[PDB]
Amino acid sequence: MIQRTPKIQVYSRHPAENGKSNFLNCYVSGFHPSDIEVDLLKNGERIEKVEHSDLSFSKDWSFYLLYYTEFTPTEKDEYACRVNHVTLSQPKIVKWDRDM
Amino acid sequence: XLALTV
Amino acid sequence: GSHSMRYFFTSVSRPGRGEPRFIAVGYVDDTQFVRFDSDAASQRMEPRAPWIEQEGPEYWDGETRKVKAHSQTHRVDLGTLRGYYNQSEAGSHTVQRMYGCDVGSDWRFLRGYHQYAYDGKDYIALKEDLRSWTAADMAAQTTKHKWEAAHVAEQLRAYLEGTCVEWLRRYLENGKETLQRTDAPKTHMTHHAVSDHEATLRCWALSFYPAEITLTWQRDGEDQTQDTELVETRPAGDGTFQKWAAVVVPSGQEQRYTCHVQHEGLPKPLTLRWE
Repeated sequence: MIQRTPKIQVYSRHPAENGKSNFLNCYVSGFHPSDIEVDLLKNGERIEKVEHSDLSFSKDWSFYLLYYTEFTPTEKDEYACRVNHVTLSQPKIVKWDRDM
Repeated sequence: XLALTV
Repeated sequence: GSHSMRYFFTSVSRPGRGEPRFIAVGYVDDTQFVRFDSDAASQRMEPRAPWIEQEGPEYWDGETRKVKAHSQTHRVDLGTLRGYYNQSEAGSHTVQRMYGCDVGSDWRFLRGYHQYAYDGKDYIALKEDLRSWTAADMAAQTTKHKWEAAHVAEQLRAYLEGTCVEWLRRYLENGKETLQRTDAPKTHMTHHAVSDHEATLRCWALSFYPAEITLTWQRDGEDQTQDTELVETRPAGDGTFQKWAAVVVPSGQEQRYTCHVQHEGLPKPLTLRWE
């Protein structure tokens, strides 16, 4: 059966500025089948107040989802997104890099 | 607003 | 400009763990406006855009009935598809369907669409004339024969040219502030050494709407398409989109490289430079 790997992007809604509230996004796109585990992490721990978009898909039938939470960036706190899917042999962690 | 089996 | 309305449906079997999970969403252009999820407590079609909230109870009641009926029909489809492909009871499979219409600048019907996939592959599609079908394999020919005998295309065509375009026009009027807007990308490029001999140049486009955009790198005017890392256009979460394109370049050569941004909100395509 067709399987397509999620393309995982972690980023903030607005340019990050320490002490200013913002939103942290983990966007997963291009995947198939739809069953997927996505967690946002703060200092390696699961964030609980996380929402996600309704399952939709692109012209090529592959699925996309946005996971998101309000956050206030600081100097020391490290953020990431952890994704597991049938195409990944282990859960994959993508770290937020604010200097891209 | 919305509008068959295969 | 041009506008589209699309409904997207996904049903996934989960044998011996309940009935199939069904999710439906509707969009105008790149803006979502409704959802239904079969696993959720409400069992209602729900608003997902501020401008659809004013629709009265007959809309919500009728759309909830229609979407539940779409769900039932995909439940039948999952059984039928497993039979057509001689697949076992146990494994999970996915049916997806999309339909909707495009209108031009005058908001008259332009094109109509109605397509199905099974397990991520094209299954059957209404062709551009709205009168005939493209079937992607032998199982989908069985469907084609049944849909031709049942005159499915004629019932679809009437929907796509009539009701679809009427409701799209209505939404464009009621949600005009959101839907008939263009937000031009705020663009810049960033520069970061990866070593003492190379640097990543990343071309950014932020806060734009609609999502369609083109970002390209040139080196002395020549396209660098094989050397470019282009990410998928992504939602900011506030109704706008973002995208970037990157190349890794020898340090010292930055001024040969230019980023080029095309978007319907820009009065002219932009060229960004390192000098």
